[PDB]
Amino acid sequence: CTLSAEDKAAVERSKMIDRNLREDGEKAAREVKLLLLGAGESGKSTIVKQMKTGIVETHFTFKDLHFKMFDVGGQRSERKKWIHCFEGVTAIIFCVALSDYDLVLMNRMHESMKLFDSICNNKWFTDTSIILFLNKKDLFEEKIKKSPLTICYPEYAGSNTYEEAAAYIQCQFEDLNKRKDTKEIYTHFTCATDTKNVQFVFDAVTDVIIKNNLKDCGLF
Amino acid sequence: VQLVESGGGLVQPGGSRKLSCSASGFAFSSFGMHWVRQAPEKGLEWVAYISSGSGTIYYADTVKGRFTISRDDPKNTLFLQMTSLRSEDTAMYYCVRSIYYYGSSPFDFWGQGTTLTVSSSDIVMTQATSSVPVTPGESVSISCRSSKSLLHSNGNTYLYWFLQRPGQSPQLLIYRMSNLASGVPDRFSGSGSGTAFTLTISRLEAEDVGVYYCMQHLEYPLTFGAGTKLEL
Amino acid sequence: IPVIITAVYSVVFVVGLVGNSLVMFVIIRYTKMKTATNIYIFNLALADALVTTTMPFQSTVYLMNSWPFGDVLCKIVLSIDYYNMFTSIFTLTMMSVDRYIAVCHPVKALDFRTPLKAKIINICIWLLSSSVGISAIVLGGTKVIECSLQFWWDLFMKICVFIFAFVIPVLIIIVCYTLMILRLKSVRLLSGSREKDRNLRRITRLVLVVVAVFVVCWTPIHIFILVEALLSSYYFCIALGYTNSSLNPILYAFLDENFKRCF
Amino acid sequence: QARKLVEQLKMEANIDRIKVSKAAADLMAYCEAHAKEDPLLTPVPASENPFR
Amino acid sequence: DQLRQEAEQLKNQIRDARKACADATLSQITNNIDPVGRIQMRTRRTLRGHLAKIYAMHWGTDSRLLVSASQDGKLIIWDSYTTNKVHAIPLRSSWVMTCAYAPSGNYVACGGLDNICSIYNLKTREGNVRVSRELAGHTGYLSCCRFLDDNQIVTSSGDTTCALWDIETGQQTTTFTGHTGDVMSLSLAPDTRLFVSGACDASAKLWDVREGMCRQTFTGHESDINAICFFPNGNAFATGSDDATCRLFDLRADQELMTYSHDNIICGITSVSFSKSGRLLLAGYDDFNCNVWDALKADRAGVLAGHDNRVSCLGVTDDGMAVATGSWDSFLKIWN
Ligand SMILES: CN(C(=O)Cc1ccc(Cl)c(Cl)c1)[C@@H]1CCCC[C@H]1N1CCCC1
Repeated sequence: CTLSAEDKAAVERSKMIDRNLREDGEKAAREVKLLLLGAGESGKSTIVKQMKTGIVETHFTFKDLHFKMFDVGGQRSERKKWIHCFEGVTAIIFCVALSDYDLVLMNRMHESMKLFDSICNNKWFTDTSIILFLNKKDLFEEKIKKSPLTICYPEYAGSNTYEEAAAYIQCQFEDLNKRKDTKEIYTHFTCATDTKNVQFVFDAVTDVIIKNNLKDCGLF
Repeated sequence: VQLVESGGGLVQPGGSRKLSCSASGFAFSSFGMHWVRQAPEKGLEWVAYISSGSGTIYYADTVKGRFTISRDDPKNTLFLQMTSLRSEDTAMYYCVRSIYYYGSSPFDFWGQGTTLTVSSSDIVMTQATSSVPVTPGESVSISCRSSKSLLHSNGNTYLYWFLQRPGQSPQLLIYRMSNLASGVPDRFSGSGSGTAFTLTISRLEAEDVGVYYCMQHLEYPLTFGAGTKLEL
Repeated sequence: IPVIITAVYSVVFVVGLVGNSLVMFVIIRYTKMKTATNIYIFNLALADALVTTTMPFQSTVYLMNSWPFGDVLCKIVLSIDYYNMFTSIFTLTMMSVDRYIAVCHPVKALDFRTPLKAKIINICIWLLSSSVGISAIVLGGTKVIECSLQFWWDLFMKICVFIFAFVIPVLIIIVCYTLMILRLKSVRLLSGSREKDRNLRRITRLVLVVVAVFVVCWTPIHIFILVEALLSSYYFCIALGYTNSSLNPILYAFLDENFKRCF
Repeated sequence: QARKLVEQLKMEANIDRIKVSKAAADLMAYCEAHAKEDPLLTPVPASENPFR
Repeated sequence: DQLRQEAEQLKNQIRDARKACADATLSQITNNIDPVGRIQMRTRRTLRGHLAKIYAMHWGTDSRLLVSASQDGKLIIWDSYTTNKVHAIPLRSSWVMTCAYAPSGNYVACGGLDNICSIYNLKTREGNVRVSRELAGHTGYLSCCRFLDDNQIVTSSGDTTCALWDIETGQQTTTFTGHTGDVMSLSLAPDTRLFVSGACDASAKLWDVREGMCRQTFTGHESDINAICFFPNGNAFATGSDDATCRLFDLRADQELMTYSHDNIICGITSVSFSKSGRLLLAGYDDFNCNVWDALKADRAGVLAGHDNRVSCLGVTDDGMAVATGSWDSFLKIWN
């Protein structure tokens, strides 16, 4: 074996470490990583609360699937220098408050729109699916009754009803998906008193997993 | 870190007994473990070895096929089952921890020892000196000879020095010639050239008086050396 | 006619050997052996290469109409032929089951479709085929001299081979692939716009091509075996089986998403 | 904020500097005086290579 | 108003002094000697076991053990000679972009998106590696960390700030605040009396550890500086930036001397390192391979091709025996 007893025992220790590392890395491959993004007033404290310094990590489970959410809103530094850490990620959960179409911090809805445009067309997320949440739909319904949507979009030219306005906002957000041939956007309307977003995230992640292992199997 | 041994006692010849050592104070699962025995009046003699995860089990040719070593990692315990106890198996047994990686210090901690009395290719390590008369404050050199060269291809010289004080378990001073252990005073020094080794003490107090043993870890069965008593 | 069929045999043997060797080289050098798909592809290619290696012996037997190799070579050749055929068929079935589990049960496939589990699956497949080969080598004697199994027992062996090499694997492959295609149809990303529909149709075309190749290249020889139990046609049918074994890697590599992306 | 930047700029300005030729010669001399002890510059024989 | 004009005048004065000090160019002086013919380093060792992108590696002072940080929350200590894992430390937060090896060898340090520098004691009375200190005083992500000694460590963060801590108490004894962009790299001097730090504002600031204030500022880049390294002499340093350019700044001359760039390379540089003599400048580019430049002639001496993704980290031994390159493909490679 051209090795000493001590060297052979060191090799054995390295093999045990290798076994533990393989077990750990196979345990981490069955977990779903979701990157949570949004604006300050977009609303993601409710989303984190419902489906349950430095960055925050949330762990939960749903239908024998383990989900990790990475809330990185606290990192008030250059996003270009730490976003590539999330390059390999199952999905991006993007929260937007659709009730702030008239709010001003520069409209808040516009700030969310440019943030979504920057994140969706990022070079590191050229194929990462996005789960779009539009929060505070009751507040938007109350607001649209009095104040028209034309405050944010002068070229709206549509009915001043909650359904049409919400559909227009969703279409405006989804139109930012440049090259919509490799990635999907799973838009969803939520509320504070509404527990169905976990199932929506689960379905989107299931579709993402099916696509991922279709690529893995070489069928695509 | 402590290793408390249990078992022993008076056993009729031809019987069987199980020695159990409980480890408390360190990460037991990451340490290989040894059973090393000492006759009631003679020096140390290695008995058994079990690796981390029980992936490697060795016995001495004096006991191979008759002894069985094992470890309970979740319960943090080491076992040695002894079957067909001869009359030459009466001794005090020490359980020793030893971890093997680069720069490690094996045989660092020794157990308290459990006694066991039964009613009535190897590398030979030679310690010619015996009952050396010494006085405090002087410098004493203890010599040692090996039947085979302990120096290896990688450059290590697997020569270990142990000090056994009267009424106490042996303790590690040098875990490879010229490698001083942890918690050992700087006076102790080790040197060697091939098969001849020397442990030097530039100044000695009354505490470092006892039997000095030499062990080889080049290849199994890990032959010890005869004692070198120091008299005050 | 004998010259044409012999040239066909040489062509299919050469093509199968070259394609199988290229497939193992690509799965070993061009890309890493990660994921279960690469391991399954490599094992199937190895089995098909074994079949292509034992084909020229059958070609020479047809050419000379006698067995000159003797019993010592006959035993090992027959055993390795059965071994290679069963390994290839079982590997194809296991790949079909792997794809079905990947698509229709994704949460379970997260903790099932690890490369290690693929290794144990392949080892079990090769061990079962080795058991079949041992059962053949026990009775694989020799007694114009024709090499065959020496022992109504031959009828039972033929029926067992037909049931365990054509019927069950074809049924499993068809069921798994049909369920997989239905689930893909139900998927939002696959059944979307024109490009997504085109991708779904391409996947369906690939699956149908695989199943049709297997069925159309394995049915006639088994039909001949069952009919004669209850000389040019026999060798043509066995050549069709050899063509199945040889061209399975060709379609598996040339019509692979990973291979197309790499090349 | 402006005062701190002005003070820092003033401190940086009142710094002694040497000619670029002198610093270039210093780097050149350092590179020449340690060329023998540089395994990456010229590969060592496999006998003395710990990685082989 | 008047303060801005005074600052502009001071900047013009500094530029004029630097221009006056530009007696010649290092390229002109180095044109009179033979360059390195062709550096050819093969992969002597390949360390595998990381199951994510490797973001930082650091050699030991004995230059046999090396620590490596990866995004699977793993800090692996490798025996480079025999390719075995001495230790595998699991990190509390898997988002780590830096790792350091103590010069004594008893400690390692790591940090990242948790804004904390964690110190792990390698040599315990037990058989494990445990975290000793959690230095948490930064407001941004930790980009680098370097042990001054067993009890002093300097960390640069993304809050445009460096700090010098006391590991015994955990309180940052000194704070270095002069940067406008996020600090991305660190490099201790050979005598460990002062250091350099490059930031996202295309500026490299040399700070003095003892006094605690910025000593010099260098500006020659166009984009963020992702990597900085100190020349073995200690009177120069090299910065690798996002415009596919390395720049050699001097200390006493206070101006850039050489610009390592090529029209064939348009990708950023993630790491830089120097040979023992300082003749070779090794830079880990984004084009999946490292480049070895003749630091005196700005000639690309060689390419360390062999990685299948971006080369994030890259180091050189203290005896100059080997060059370790980590990469996003989860494999470390020792070259010689
Ligand atoms: C024909 N056959 C044999 O095992 C007999 C036999 C073998 C070798 C030689 Cl050289 C000769 Cl003459 C005869 C098997 C079993 C029936 C169907 C498939 C056949 N093969 C299995 C893979 C492809 C061909």
